[PDB]
Amino acid sequence: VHLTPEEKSAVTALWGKVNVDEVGGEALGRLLVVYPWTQRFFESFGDLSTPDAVMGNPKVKAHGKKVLGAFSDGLAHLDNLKGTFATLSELHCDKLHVDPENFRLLGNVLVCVLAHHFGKEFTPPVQAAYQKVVAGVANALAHKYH
Amino acid sequence: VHLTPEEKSAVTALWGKVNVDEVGGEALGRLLVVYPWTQRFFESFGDLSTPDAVMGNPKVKAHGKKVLGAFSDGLAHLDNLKGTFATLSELHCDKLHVDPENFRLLGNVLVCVLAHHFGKEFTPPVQAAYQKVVAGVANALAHKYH
Amino acid sequence: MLSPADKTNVKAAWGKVGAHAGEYGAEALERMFLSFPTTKTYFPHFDLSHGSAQVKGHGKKVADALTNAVAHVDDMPNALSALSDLHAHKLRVDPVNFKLLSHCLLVTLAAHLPAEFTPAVHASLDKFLASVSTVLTSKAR
Amino acid sequence: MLSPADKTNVKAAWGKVGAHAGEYGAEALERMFLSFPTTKTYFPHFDLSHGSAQVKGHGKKVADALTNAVAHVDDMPNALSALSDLHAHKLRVDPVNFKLLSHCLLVTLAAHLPAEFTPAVHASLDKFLASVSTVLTSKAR
Ligand code: HEM
Ligand code: HEM
Ligand code: HEM
Ligand code: HEM
Repeated sequence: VHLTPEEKSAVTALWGKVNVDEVGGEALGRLLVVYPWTQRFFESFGDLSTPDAVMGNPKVKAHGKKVLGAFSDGLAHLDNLKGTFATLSELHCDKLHVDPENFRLLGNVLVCVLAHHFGKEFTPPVQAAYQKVVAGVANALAHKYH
Repeated sequence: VHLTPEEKSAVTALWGKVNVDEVGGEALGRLLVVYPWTQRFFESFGDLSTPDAVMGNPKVKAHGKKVLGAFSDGLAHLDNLKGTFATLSELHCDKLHVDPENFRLLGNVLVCVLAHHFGKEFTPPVQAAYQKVVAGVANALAHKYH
Repeated sequence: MLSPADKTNVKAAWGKVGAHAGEYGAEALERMFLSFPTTKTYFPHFDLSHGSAQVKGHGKKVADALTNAVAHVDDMPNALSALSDLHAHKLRVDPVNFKLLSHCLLVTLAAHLPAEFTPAVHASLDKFLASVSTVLTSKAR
Repeated sequence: MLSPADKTNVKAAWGKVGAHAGEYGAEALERMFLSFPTTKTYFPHFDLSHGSAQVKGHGKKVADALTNAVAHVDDMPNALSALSDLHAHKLRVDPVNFKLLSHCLLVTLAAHLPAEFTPAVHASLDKFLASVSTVLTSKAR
């Protein structure tokens, strides 16, 4: 993206404090709860009938951890996201058939989760840096669609 | 942009048949009519009260020609829309305060006008190429916003 | 909110589509798949090749529903309740895609109804497809 | 549409905002200006500096309007008619910008209501801001 050095440091500093397992589960769960249409891809996950059903679903939690793991890796290759995410992009398109707009929704949910978790530490400018990051990842993930 | 030589020829060839004067006046007028909030930037033009009043407004027509002229000149630089529109990007930002979302609206209006004009000739594949160009131009124009 | 003039304009334009609605339904989809390749994510089970019978058939289906909405321009919510349900609870299409199809339908109409696709009619049809979109995405959550 | 549940959720979280609405309104604007710079094109007449009184003042107005929407959760179209008219005819804000402020309002709330910002409340708040945005943009054309 367009990350100033000080934006890159701000991202990295905060990311250091994140429990990826936990934030992953929280972001994926909230996605399925706020934009229920996104549940379309997880019919094998079981009970997604209520908020508690979603948030506590062991399958949602595990998938969340998988997704945020892949995301954390992306954070180390902020220079080459498209490269980093190319095989995942191809997979989401050709095998999973996941509309890329889902990637932007997840990005927004993650920002809300980071705000939820960090409170005041998630300053206006720290958010502006993350906004750029989630956009970049979403773009990277959509790059191989055809 | 990410135009294939084939998509390139398609654009280029259709364009050579365009009457910039008429297409520009119609694209701009249709914009003011379909999305009335765009009229906020043209208070000084006069009567925009009715479709008929917009479509007839000479100030509208002449602005349409100037806009399509610049657009037309950009098609000669498809490999660097960013550098071609850098100064215009800053102007739209810094002097005109035009929301870049308008660039997108105009692009779609332009595609509707070309289809209207070329009927049969404006095939799905020719449209796909134009869609890439309008998106590319809007992106370049919004590029220096801060 | 469609004005009396809008409903008029829509009824007029659609009146001319007539026996070609199905063909236009089909061409709009074709234009969509080509221009906005992400929309294909919802049709993995279809043959998306040019002139595919699946696309043709679906084009018809979309057209007929638009026809039914024109006939009930006054009672859209009610006329398309079943379709709103299907899309909301079964298909689960992301709302952004409705804007893409709408634009492709406009383009298609422009290309085929030269005389009728005036600035006023363009505005009304845009508003119309927007209202149809709203109805189809209203029970999404 | 907002369910009874949504309504309870919204009154509850907004309840908690209380006397901080103004400050949170201001903060949401600031976050929006920094993340989505294009939104600044509507405020060329403002000092957009950190702690600008204009932003502070503007933040209070926005918060008061939301507070008013919560107060009339069963009659928002009417409770907000005036503001809808203003946005439609004077301000002429492009619709997409509403989604941007809504998102930033959500971020702000999240950042200040750790205990109340549950998944369920997040979902209700999102739907609420979407409803308010719909009203403010209903007469746009
Ligand atoms: C930050 C964006 C995302 C990243 C980095 C990501 C990453 C991953 C990874 C690493 C996998 C496992 C790949 C494999 O099975 O070989 C996966 C699978 C999957 N992802 Fe994504 N994902 C993201 C967003 C999304 C979103 C937003 C959705 C849908 C709403 C989604 C839907 C799926 C599905 C359905 C699977 C397969 C699940 C299964 O095992 O059945 N992903 N993703
Ligand atoms: C394809 C996209 C566009 C291009 C290439 C373009 C280009 C231009 C050019 C070449 C000028 C001449 C002014 C100068 O050089 O001093 C101009 C002015 C202007 N444009 Fe854009 N424009 C585009 C889209 C838009 C849109 C969509 C709007 C608003 C809806 C807009 C609003 C204006 C205004 C208000 C002016 C100043 C006119 C005046 O001085 O009276 N432009 N534009
Ligand atoms: C103008 C808005 C739309 C209208 C009026 C419309 C109408 C319809 C109709 C009439 C059907 C057939 C229902 C049946 O089989 O009984 C249908 C199915 C379907 N629609 Fe929608 N549609 C619209 C927008 C969309 C969009 C934007 C998408 C995705 C990008 C979409 C995806 C689907 C899919 C995947 C099916 C099922 C196709 C099949 O499996 O045969 N629709 N739609
Ligand atoms: C749902 C969210 C919104 C609410 C509740 C809201 C509410 C208001 C209110 C109460 C006012 C003051 C009216 C008065 O002077 O009495 C106002 C003005 C204004 N709003 Fe909105 N608004 C919203 C969204 C937006 C957005 C998204 C934008 C642009 C990005 C915007 C741009 C403006 C502008 C430019 C003014 C005039 C400010 C001034 O010059 O003092 N509004 N809004």
